[PDB]
Formats: sequence, C-alpha cells, structure tokens
Amino acid sequence: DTLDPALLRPGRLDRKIEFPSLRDRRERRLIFGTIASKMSLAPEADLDSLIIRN
Amino acid sequence: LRPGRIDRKIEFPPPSVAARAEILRIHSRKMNLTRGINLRKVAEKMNGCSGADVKGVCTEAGMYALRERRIHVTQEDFELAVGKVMNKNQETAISVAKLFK
Amino acid sequence: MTDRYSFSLTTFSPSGKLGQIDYALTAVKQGVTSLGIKATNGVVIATEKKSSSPLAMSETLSKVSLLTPDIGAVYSGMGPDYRVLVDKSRKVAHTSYKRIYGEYPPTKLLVSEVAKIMQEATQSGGVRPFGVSLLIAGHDEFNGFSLYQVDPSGSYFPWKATAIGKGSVAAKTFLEKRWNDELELEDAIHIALLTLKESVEGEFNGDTIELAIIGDENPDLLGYTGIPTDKGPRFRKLTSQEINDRLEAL
Amino acid sequence: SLDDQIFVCEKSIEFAKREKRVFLKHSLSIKLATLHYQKKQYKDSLALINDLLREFKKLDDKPSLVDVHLLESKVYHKLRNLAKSKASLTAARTAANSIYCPTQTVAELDLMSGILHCEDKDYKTAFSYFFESFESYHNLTTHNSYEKACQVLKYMLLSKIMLNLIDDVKNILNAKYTKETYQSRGIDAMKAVAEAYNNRSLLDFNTALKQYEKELM
Amino acid sequence: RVPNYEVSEKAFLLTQSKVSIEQRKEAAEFVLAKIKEEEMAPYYKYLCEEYDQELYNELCKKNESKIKELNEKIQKLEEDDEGELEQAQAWINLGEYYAQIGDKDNAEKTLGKSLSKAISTGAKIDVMLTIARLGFFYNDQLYVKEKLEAVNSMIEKGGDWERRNRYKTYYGIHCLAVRNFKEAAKLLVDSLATFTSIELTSYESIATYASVTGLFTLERTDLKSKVIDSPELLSLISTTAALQSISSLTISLYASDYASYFPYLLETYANVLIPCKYLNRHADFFVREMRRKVYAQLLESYKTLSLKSMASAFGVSVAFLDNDLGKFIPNKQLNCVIDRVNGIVETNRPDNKNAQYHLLVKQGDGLLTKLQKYGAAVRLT
Ligand SMILES: Nc1ncnc2c1ncn2[C@@H]1O[C@H](COP(=O)(O)OP(=O)(O)OP(=O)(O)O)[C@@H](O)[C@H]1O
Repeated sequence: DTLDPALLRPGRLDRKIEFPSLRDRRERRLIFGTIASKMSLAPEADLDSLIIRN
Repeated sequence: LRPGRIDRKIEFPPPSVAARAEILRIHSRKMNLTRGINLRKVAEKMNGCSGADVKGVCTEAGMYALRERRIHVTQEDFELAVGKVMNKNQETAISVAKLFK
Repeated sequence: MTDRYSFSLTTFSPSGKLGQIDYALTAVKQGVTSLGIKATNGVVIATEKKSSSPLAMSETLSKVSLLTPDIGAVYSGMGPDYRVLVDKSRKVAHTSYKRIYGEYPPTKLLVSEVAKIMQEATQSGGVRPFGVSLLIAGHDEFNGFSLYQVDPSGSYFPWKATAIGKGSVAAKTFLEKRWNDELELEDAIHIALLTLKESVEGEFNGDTIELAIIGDENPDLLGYTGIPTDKGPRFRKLTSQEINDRLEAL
Repeated sequence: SLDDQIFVCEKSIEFAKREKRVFLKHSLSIKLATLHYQKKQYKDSLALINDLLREFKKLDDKPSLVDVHLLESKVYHKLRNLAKSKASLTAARTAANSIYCPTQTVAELDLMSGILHCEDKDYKTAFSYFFESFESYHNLTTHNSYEKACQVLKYMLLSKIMLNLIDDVKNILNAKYTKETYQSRGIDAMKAVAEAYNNRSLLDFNTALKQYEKELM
Repeated sequence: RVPNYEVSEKAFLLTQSKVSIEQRKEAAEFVLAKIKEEEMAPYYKYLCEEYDQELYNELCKKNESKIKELNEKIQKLEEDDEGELEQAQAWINLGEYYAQIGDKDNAEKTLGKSLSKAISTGAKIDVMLTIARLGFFYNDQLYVKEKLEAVNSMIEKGGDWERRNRYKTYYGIHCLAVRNFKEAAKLLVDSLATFTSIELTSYESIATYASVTGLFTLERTDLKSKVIDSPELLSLISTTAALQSISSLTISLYASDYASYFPYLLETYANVLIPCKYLNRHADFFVREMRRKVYAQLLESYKTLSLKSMASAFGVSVAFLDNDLGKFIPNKQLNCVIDRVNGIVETNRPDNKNAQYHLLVKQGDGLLTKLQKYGAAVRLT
C-alpha cells in the first residue's frame, strides 16, 4: 500500500505474494533443516523443543 | 484548471457488464475459446472494475489449463479464475481502513 | 507534522477525522491481544499480561478489573489511563443508577455511561483521548449475557465476537471458524486459550494468563447467604490452577 | 463385506429426499464415496462424486466437502495419473483456506501433498509434510490412528533412504514412542535397506527384500 | 446417426467367417434388433449380400410417415415468413430421416437445402460432418475424404475451436482407415483428451486404436513418453478385453521380457486386429511391423546371439525362427546376417562416418535432378 493500489494493481502485478513471517511449523522446520544439514549435531537435547519455543 | 484553451472533455466509466462481455469475448477468441460458451455467463454474473481486470481473468484461466498440462480451457476454469482475480482486488484495497463508521 | 487543526480538539480537522483519535488507535494496537467470545450461557474474556521486569510481581498487574461484581472489563493500552477511567466508571454509575434506581446498571446503561466519559476527554481541548479501548463484557437479567466494545472516541457497539490488539486479525478469524454463539460456553474457553496461544508460545502458563467468565450466579460468593433472592456474583475470575486444568482439556 | 454394505446404503439414500432434508441426502453420499473406494473401483467412485458435485460447488467450504476433494486426490493417485492428483490437491487447499479445520482433516491434508512429491522425486518436500502428520496422529484418539501413525513413521523413514542419510534414520528412531508403541516389522525394514544402500552392496539389499517382502507388498 | 456405427461393426462380424461361430451368431441376434427398430429396408439390401418385405412396407410406410411428416412441415415453413432460419432447421430434420434408413444419397440432398438458406458458419460445419459419418457406414473411404476436405476449408474461416475437436477424431479415423498410419498416430492421441462422444465410434474403441497407431510409428523412447505414461490411458484402466491385450503387449516390450511378448502378439491378432474392420485390412501391415521392431531392439543389444538362444526366449522353434527372420532382413531394419553352420547371428550396424556420408550423397543427388529439369526447361522457354 506504499505503492498506489488503484494504479499499481493486478494485471501488472497479477501475482502479489505475501511471505509468511508469522510462519507455520513446517516453515520453521525447513529453516532449522538448512543448519541441520550443514553440520552434524551431537543429540544431547530435544530438537523439536527449540521449534515450538520460536 | 482555469479557462485557457482546454474545452473538450471525454468521460470514461469503468466497464459495465455489457462492455465487459465484449472485452472478454475477443481475448478468449484469440487465445483458447471458453467451452460451453459461458464467457457470457461470467460477464452477466459479475462486474469487474476495469478492462485491466478482464485481461487478468484471461491470463489465469489459461494458466489453469497449463497446470494440468492441457492447452484448452473450459467453463470450470473461468469460474475458478474470476473468483481469484476479483476477490484479490478487494482484499488489497480494503486494508487501509481501520474501523471508522 | 500534522496540522495544528488536527492536534487541536477544539478545531474541525480538514479531513474531519482528528489526528489525536488516530494516535489513540495506534497505541491500542501496540498493547496486548485481548478478546471476547459470546456464548449462550456465558461470556469468556481472556488476555495475556506483560512479563515486565523479572523481579516485578506479575499478580499486581491486573488487566481485568471488576466494575461491579456482575460486570468486568478488559482493555488493551496503557496502565495510567486505565485506572483513572476505571474509578470514573464506577463513580458516575453510583450516582446515576445505584441511588436513583438503587440497583446495579443494566449492561447497556453502564456501557452508555462509559462512552460519555470517553467522549469528554475528546471534546475538551487540551485533554487527550483515553489511551485505552475497552471490551466491557457483562451480565444483567433483562438483556441476558451481553458483549461490548467502547471506543476512546465514545462510540460503542455490541458484537458477536471482537478482539483487539496486535493479534486482532488472527484471533477473529480463528473464532469464526471454530465457533458460533449457539455453541456452549465450555467449548469457548478451550477455544479462547488456543487462540491466545497463537499469539505467544514461549510461556502460556496460567501465571501470565488471566482468564475469567461472566456466567451463572455463584450463590456462595454472595457473601450474605440465607437470603437467596439476591443474585450472586455473575463474574467469577478463574485462578492459574484452574487455567491449567483447562489447558489439559485442550 | 460387499453385499451387506451396498444394500443398506441404497435403501438409506431414498427416506432423505422424500420427507427430510436435502442435507441428509448429501451426508449419505460421503458414505457411498468411501464404500466405492474400498472396492478398488475408481471409475465408479469418481462418477458418484461427480453426480453431487455441481450443486455443491455452490456450498463449497464445508469440512465435509474438504473431505470429498481429499478422497478425489486419493482416487487419482491409484489410477496413476498425476495430472488430476495435483489438480485435486489444489481444490482441497482452496476449500480449507482457513487451516483451522479438525485434527483428522489436517492429517490427511498434509499427507496427500507429501505422497505427491514422493512421485515427483523430491524427498525434501515429501519429508516435511510427513512430520506434521506424525504429530497429529499420535495426539489423536487411538481408535485406529495408532496404526496410521506407523504408516507415516515408515514414510518418514522412506525419504531419508532416498537421500541416503543414515544419521537421520538413527535420529528419528528413539525410545520416546517410535520403537515402542509405533514399532512394526516395517520399522526394521526401512533401516536395514538403508544400511545396504550406503555400503554399495546390492547383495545385501536382495537379502533384505526377501525377509521384508511383505512390506513391499 | 448414433445407431449406424453399432449396426455396421455387428454386420462386419457376421460377414467374417474367420471369427468363432459363436460370435458370428451372437452378433446375428444383436444386429437384427436394431434392423427392425430403425427400419433399414433400403440399406438391408446392401448388407444381405456381403456376408421381410415388411422391413420395406415398414419402410415405405416409415417413408410416407417420416417422408410425409417433414414434407408438409417443410412446406408450411417455406410459406411462413422467416426464410433463412426456419426452413433450414426443418431441412436438418429431413436429413435425419434418410440418415435413419441408411441411405447416404438422399440425406446429402436435403441437408444441402439446409445449408442453402444462410445459417451459422459453425452450423454448416456440423452438417457437412453428418454426411461424412454415413461414408464410414457404407465403408466408402473416398466419400469421407472429399467431405472432410470441405470442413477444413471452413474450420479456420469460422475460427471454430468447437468443431476442430470433432474434426480431429473424424480425421483420426480417416487416417487410421487409410494406409498412412503416421498422421493417424498424431491425430488420435490428441483426440483422447478432446474426445467428443456425439455421433462417433465409442471412447473405448478410440483408446485401443491410438495404442495400435502408437506401436507401428513411434520409437521405443517415443512410446514411453506418449503412450505408456500418457495420463489418459492410465485414467481409463483396462476393462474391455481388447484394451488389455494391446496394453499388455506395450509394456513387455519396454521391460524387454520376451517370454511374455509373443503370447500377447497372438492375442492381439485374434481379438483386436481381425474383428475391427479398419484393422482387418491392416492386420498384415501391423503384425509384420511388430515382429521386425521387437527383433530389431534385441539385435541392438547383442553383437552376437545364438539361434537357439533367440528362439528359446521367444517360444518358437529354431526352424521357425530361421524362416521368419529371413523375410524381414531384405526389408532392412534387422541389419544382421546368419551364419548357419556356426549358428551365430552376428549383427552389423553402421553408426560411424558412413551414416553421415549416405545421407549427404543421397540428398545432394536429389537436388541435382531438380536443377537439371528446371534449368533446361527455362532455356527452351
Ligand atoms: N474582453 C475580451 N476580449 C476578447 N475576447 C474576450 C473578451 N472577453 C471575453 N472574451 C472571450 O473569450 C474567448 C477566448 O479567449 P482565450 O481563451 O483565447 O483568451 P486569454 O484570456 O488570452 O487566455 P489563455 O491563453 O489562458 O487561454 C474569446 O474568443 C472571446 O470569446
């Protein structure tokens, strides 16, 4: 709505994507997954406790 | 604004349902024709708000055939396509208001 | 920034919508997510409390104050405006209905008297709007369970469901999906907890969450038993333990 | 079985349209849609769904029509066409724009999109859906959701075989509830094939599928 | 219209004396039921050769009935004032009567009146096609050819996307019916998606035929994408016996199990190629091709095989193999020679520089022929 909505509008901009930033469990879970891949982790505590707490 | 030399003025309304039928018809002909000929239905049922609106309906209905890997549209697709385009136009434009009156 | 007309409250704004009134709403948003759900047989109001300092006591921060024993209030916003407004609500009501009509107000009448106070802190120049928007949830005999919003402007409206604060968007849609008025109260309490639980997930412990019902009378809490005809208190505030019971029912 | 089931349904669909609500006629059609799917009649099950469907395009939103799309999705996977399996995931998602739907409605929603990406040979996308479904089934009443918790547990395991990360095969496997209560023959199956794939021993894989043969079946 | 394809295929089983005696008479009862129902007296005279006068009285009667009905109607309509519209709708009903009795000639005449007064371009295309159908009913393909030509003139004059789908299927059938199986393979696989049921040989038949044209034309690679993984064929499943027989055949080819291929070939010949009229004439073309295509794929994977080994796999004798392969070698797809004495089948296939030499020298010779003809001509003139 920083852009004028009447002028800049669907069919110039027919896809207008809102990104989740409030985010779901799955969406969070994938981001943690980028890290989980990058280096092995020594299990010493629950992994999923951290997700819920975010 | 003030007198000077401007005199002729032409007023353009946003489309009516009749005019909407015309714009929609001719793009569908060039593209892939709406089968069961319910492009007339779509215009009768509702008004968009612009001819820009109408070209957006045209694109989306066609994109729905693409997801299936079909190359032809049907009425079922326009009925989905219209609700998506038109409703999105309303949810971006209403958010500005708080709760006044 | 804005006009000198719109800062003034004795001066018609260009738009006609004061800058002031709009500031009051920006602040409401900034506060806690508070909600109200109307049931057949009750009203539940529920909110989260400020965590404040670690060693600041949480209990003493009260975002639900009983106006009368049968009618409670909930707000989003600042503490100072809340308390002053609250003394004024009770006080004006005593004069105009507890001595005249020698009884507790209808919910509608109390809501009407709260709007008027509000209205005067917006009319008089140089006195800012109350920094707070209310829900006044309540019970009276005549018009049963009732649910209200009172705006710092001094307009009020009854609702089926409303929520205010940052998480107002989220909450309202959730209530719609899961519930309608015709459903019982018991279901709504579980629902309301879940709704508020989207808001924050770090702690949802019954210490930081204040949950109350206005519903049935409690003839125990009448406090001068042996006379039954007087209505007991409609309002009963549910303890932390009680919340925790209601969390395992979710 | 077939005989008892089919006769009762037919008889039942007539009372509703003759004296009671058109609502009642529609509830019984969801029963009939499930019955055909179990006969492995996927032509018949699509034809039945379709007779209704037009009058319920109007009424599209109800959790009960969310389930009709979900069933449709199933029906096209087993017909092995993924043109319309994909198409029918979209419809399900449209008619649950609000994702606040019941617990069982949500389990099935996650699980169809997972299986769809299995065929698409993406096992990053597939794995993630399975996890959310994992949790739904455990917290559900174990009327039969205890057996279906296991089926999702095998699908979690399956993704990670494909990606050939045996670290996460040991990670999932725990003494929390996986090897306890959701223990099956097929838990042992998945971790055994997983070790064979890693070594590069086709010989080991061949042995594993003889004794886990009923698991493939 | 609708009964004509059903009538003719039953009539064709009865004609054949190849098929089981049971099927021939099972078909007798069925064709008879429709003969009476539609009054086929002019058309019965064609069918009785090729394998009551009441049918004729019933005829003639149906003639004065359905014949008169339309007449006096047509006249009241020509008197009444709207010329363009009303007369032509009535002439469409006129063409329907001749089309019921299986007379392709008089149907053409009255439907010509219908067109004559101006009607919607789209409507003219529907009408031309109706005539076209009756050409399959007689089995006069030459008749279909010219009718279908007039439609393609009007298909893009109109813009009709609606009638384009029908034309695809009818043209599929045309190409299928004729010896060119190339165009057929293309036209018909896309008629699967755009199948229009209205006056045409059932959906089940189309699906079987698409597979047949698939197998003849398309490379092993090109079969996999377009026929096996073809989403429609998998949606339609195998229910009818003919679909099952042809489908199973496809599969064992790709999977290259050549224990099960040759039993399926025998099945498709009995139950699919011979009873379908179109594929009775092309039975020979199709089965000779299938034998060559499977054997070609196996030779490509082997520098050398034994005769006993190739044969044993198929489930034919060494003697049998030796004859059947020597038919196929001089037509040149197999590209092998057989050492009888050593018993080896050695395989010699070029893939080198020689490939690019042949293509060049041949194309460039075809160009020179043209330069001479044209140059010499223009000098004279
Ligand atoms: N006193 C005046 N002298 C001349 N024409 C006048 C007079 N008063 C009115 N008009 C009328 O106004 C008409 C248009 O004037 P025009 O708009 O060219 O003038 P201007 O005042 O020079 O402005 P601009 O350059 O901004 O258009 C004239 O043709 C005439 O009809």
